[PDB]
Amino acid sequence: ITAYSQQTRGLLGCIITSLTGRDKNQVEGEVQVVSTATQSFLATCVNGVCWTVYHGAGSKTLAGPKGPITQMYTNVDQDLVGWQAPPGARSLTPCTCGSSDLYLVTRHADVIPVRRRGDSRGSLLSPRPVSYLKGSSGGPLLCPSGHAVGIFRAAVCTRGVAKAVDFVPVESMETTMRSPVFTDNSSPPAVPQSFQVAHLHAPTGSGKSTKVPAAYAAQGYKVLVLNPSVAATLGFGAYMSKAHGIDPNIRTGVRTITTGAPVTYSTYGKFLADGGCSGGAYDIIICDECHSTDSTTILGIGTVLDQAETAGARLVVLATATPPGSVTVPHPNIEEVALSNTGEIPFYGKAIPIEAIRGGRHLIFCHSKKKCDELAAKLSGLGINAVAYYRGLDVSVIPTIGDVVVVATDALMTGYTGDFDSVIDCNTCVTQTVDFSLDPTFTIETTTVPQDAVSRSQRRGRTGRGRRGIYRFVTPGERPSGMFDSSVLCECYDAGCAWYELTPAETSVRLRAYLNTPGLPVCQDHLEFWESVFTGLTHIDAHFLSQTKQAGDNFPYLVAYQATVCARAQAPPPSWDQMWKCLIRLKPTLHGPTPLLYRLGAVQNEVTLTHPITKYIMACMSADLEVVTGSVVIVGRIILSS
Amino acid sequence: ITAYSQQTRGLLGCIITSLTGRDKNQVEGEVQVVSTATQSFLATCVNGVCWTVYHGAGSKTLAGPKGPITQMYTNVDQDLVGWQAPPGARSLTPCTCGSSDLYLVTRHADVIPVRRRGDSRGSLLSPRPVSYLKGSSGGPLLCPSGHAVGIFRAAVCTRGVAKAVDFVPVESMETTMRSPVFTDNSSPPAVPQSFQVAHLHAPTGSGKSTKVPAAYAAQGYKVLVLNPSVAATLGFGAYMSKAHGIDPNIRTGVRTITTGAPVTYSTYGKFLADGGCSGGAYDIIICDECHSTDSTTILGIGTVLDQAETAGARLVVLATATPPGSVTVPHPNIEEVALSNTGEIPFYGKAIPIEAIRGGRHLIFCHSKKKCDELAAKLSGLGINAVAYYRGLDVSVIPTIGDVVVVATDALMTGYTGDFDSVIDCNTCVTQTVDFSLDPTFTIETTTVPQDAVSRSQRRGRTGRGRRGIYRFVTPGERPSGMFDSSVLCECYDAGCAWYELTPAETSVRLRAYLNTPGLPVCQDHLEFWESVFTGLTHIDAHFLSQTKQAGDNFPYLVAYQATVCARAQAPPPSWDQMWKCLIRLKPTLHGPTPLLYRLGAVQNEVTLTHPITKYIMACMSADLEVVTGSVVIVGRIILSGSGS
Ligand SMILES: Nc1cccc2cn[nH]c12
Repeated sequence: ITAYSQQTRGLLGCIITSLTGRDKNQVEGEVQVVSTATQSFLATCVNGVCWTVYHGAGSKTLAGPKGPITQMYTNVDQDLVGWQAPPGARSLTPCTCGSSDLYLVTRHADVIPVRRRGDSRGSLLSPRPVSYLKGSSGGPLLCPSGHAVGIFRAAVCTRGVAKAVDFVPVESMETTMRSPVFTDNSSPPAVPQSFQVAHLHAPTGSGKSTKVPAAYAAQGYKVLVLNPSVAATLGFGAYMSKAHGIDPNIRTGVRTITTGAPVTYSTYGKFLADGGCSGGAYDIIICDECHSTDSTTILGIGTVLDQAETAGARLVVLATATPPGSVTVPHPNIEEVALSNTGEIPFYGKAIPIEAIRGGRHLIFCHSKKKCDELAAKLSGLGINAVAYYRGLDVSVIPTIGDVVVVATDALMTGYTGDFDSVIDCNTCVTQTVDFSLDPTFTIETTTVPQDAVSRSQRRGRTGRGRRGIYRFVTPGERPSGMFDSSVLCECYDAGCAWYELTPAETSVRLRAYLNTPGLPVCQDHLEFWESVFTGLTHIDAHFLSQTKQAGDNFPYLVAYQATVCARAQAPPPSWDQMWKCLIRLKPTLHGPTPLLYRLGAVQNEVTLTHPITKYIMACMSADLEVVTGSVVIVGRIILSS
Repeated sequence: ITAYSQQTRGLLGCIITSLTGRDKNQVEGEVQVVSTATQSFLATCVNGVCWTVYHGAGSKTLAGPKGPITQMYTNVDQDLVGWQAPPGARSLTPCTCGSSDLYLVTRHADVIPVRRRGDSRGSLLSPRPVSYLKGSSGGPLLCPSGHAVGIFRAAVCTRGVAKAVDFVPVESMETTMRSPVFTDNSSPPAVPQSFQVAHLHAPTGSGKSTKVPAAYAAQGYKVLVLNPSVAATLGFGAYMSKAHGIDPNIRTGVRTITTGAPVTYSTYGKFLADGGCSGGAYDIIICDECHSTDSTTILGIGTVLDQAETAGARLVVLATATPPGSVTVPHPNIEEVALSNTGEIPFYGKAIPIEAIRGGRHLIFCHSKKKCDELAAKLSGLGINAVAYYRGLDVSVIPTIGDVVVVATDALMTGYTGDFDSVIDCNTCVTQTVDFSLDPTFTIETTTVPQDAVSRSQRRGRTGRGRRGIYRFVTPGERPSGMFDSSVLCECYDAGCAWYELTPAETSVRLRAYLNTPGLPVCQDHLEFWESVFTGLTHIDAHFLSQTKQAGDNFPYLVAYQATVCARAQAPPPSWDQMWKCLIRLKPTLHGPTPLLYRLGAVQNEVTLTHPITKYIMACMSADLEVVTGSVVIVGRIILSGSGS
């Protein structure tokens, strides 16, 4: 086997073709070079199906001869998507009597020898920089006779150097082919004789956590409904009294009510604080909004999946309206209008006409609190009754009745339950991302990114609830849904340690149950890595943890812990911004460089790497770390010949 | 002073406008958000001129109402370009009363306060990560009255955090509108009465290396001609004694001839090996190919400029056909044919048709050693006479002579002087960049990037010399000419230590003369930093140095030094790549983690950071480090407030 590449499109063609969805050029080759606006990667045809990775393609259509081809297969768990190959497209054929000598074809048309080590793994005969494999996701692993064994999806790394590859095996594709593309998940399942995890995909208004738990209780079962929102959990208790004549148990941090009833509503956080499942307590457990990828929900759901069976439950329902891989569809009640540039109010490069928001109750989503304060002011500058809401502020600042423009972050989503006449959406969110930067250890960085379909649908769903609404937007873009960053795993161990008195080992068991359960949001498996680093964080200063807990910023454990190390070396923190405010009083005694454990923000002080905890975390970085490497458009091909 | 942004084009419109060069949207506001295909940055209108940074725009045209607007001003040394603003567009105007409280407008419409600290520097009241400043190049620094003080060009960094900003002062924009828009430099300068540096920009064949120095020696001056290429240098000497009747002195490694004549032809390397200017010797030094950004040339030219006046010369001539900022333009003898996907031979995503290269003598430029060998091994399969040439092979592997298709890297253009029927250009090359990555120290990475105007020009220029030629290519366009990376500064210090017995302080004096001389290729001024690193690299093993020098690969001092530190700790090298072959002998005795000094490639072994030299280099990374932050197209704007703050 040998290979070379042929480019068939340039920038301009690729953008035009991506907008229209019409690709006229004939699909030749078996390995295609594909591209979205943000990324380029590979697609491989097998058994008449053009396959690639979910983390590159998302749920996007493939531009084709008669216009956009919508995906025939999507499996977020296998990181696999497929489109029916356009008429007259070659296919590699599956490899059955497989060799251990495989060849990986990259986007540079290189043919890299790989030695197979298991269903999904292969060692590179000669290790290479991970940068060299990027853009080759979705290309084939070939057995010696040129038949397909799988498609490449991730490199396995030691300190930035790829030594092994992870792939989606051909058999998994055949399983996905023989799976039903359409499955009915809209009705509540019947309670089985032995334990089952089941999925409920249904709009908000189906009664996922009002009607369906009502109905279960009527058949004699005890039901626990978990929700990420306090305001929503509290609110179910009133509604269920009015609407179904059940006064349920309510468990939040701010407020608990035990009536002895057969239905309990809890936060995930309060469920965690109470130590998880009581044996005997519940028959069914409904995990509502299980699309939610915040650390408390993930840890919470992970706890239910580890413990439920053994505490006597027979049914776990994983419930959401926006499951992984779902796409934003029209809402009959909601008119959608792109923002233009003619308007009095500037808003993320577009404009809001004052007429759109003068009078009425309206919600404008902003990515940051700084922008909420900004817009809430510029709107009082024009005589609108505006109010900012974000983490920290009390929800009471939002008037329950009367005109208002609420300028809010996603904190709104758990603080406040009401709806609005309209929603205006900046279409972006602030996210955290881990870089394995080895300078000295890892970095957690905050970025602004394009929203995904879950965020778009949750934001838009603040209007149109049983009455007509308007959704105005800055951009129609929408990144793939149902994935989250390894930094969310870090947060889970952080919270396990800071709040729920979980050991890292204990936290691993729960997260492992989450990862290994299909049909939930997905993430790189880095449990060992993160467990290993929290295990060495011993003897934290109780007093520092206390302040970082109460200040309520992110990574209270890792921050407090760095504080601890700095304070025991009478040394300053990475910097004097608010992150390290738990240390302001000790300032005048603190001198020299910072013994840096990791980077959670800008580091303005000089640093030393000689602290034994820094050396422990640096040793932790030698772990195997699996990293990944408008219509989708074919921009070239890789022609295959030994 | 407050600001907000307006987006006026998306991706599709932006590509269409960059190709047509026609933009009808009217130009509102003072501060435009502009884009190329690869980057995005700012551009600020002052006094009817729309200004931005050379490192962003290159010599590119701006899309305007009637079509592409050519640049009116191009000053590579100030990193400043300017297009005549369309009629009716708003401009800012200079600050009148000299405030020191400044405001930087970023591409995000943030306004950050800056304290003026010099003609072109100002410190950030709140130090910020450089990432937040990227793409704000070309933005204004405003005084409190909203008037223009300069444009932002770079951030001064300690360990990744911006603490100061560098800007092009509004004076330098007056200094620029107060001069002619066209200059000559097409003629050899007359010899002045006292020392002067002059530029000569003339086509190849002008006889810039043959005809002009003969003239100067006719007037009875001693002249030295420095060239990067040993082949070109022997070729000028051999050409002189024939078509000119002077047997010039020749100085090269392979061949040195002292005839006593008043013309001398040398490479920059032999000149450096000779200890530069031997006082009293020459009146005129011609520095040919002063566009070359190889380390030997930069160091030679720098030596000439530091030493020539004090050694009694009256004229230094900086000579090239492709000066910084120069655009490629059609050559009347050469027809340029875009390759397509149709052809028997796959070539960088495109294809070359056989008919196009079967008869005659042709040159195919490929980016690497391995692509040449593959493309030769293939072409000789199809049955053509194909030889590969690249660094480490003999110039004579080429025939003189028969039919031939030579498949070469850029090494060709120092090793070999002949030309061809057609040239096929992949239009990419290999470059080294440094990354201040703190993992633990710095990284020198090799990447394959798009060629620049100089490279296209010299590659094309191997066809159609006074006859006819065909130039075939994979891609149009160029990145800007006349800029080189900080890694090249590192190479000069390395070469100074390894080959030319220069201490780092001495190397700094030569490179400083080069940076400070205008009209030469430019680079970020990282002299103090690199000097510090090399000053700490003491007691190198002479045997390892001698092997890395002879093997001919890059950074032989940095490699030998890492090898030295490893051998002395009985530790393994970072990997067992070819780069570390001077340690192969010792492999069985070497154990444990490598004391890593810096990253020159993949590091596969475990690493320890406790070695004293590692810490010393880590400490050097606290130095102030200045980093930079189709038609150009306007894709948005930043509206500044009219009253109050
Ligand atoms: N589709 C996916 C994206 C990112 C990570 C993972 C892990 N399994 N599937 C994944």
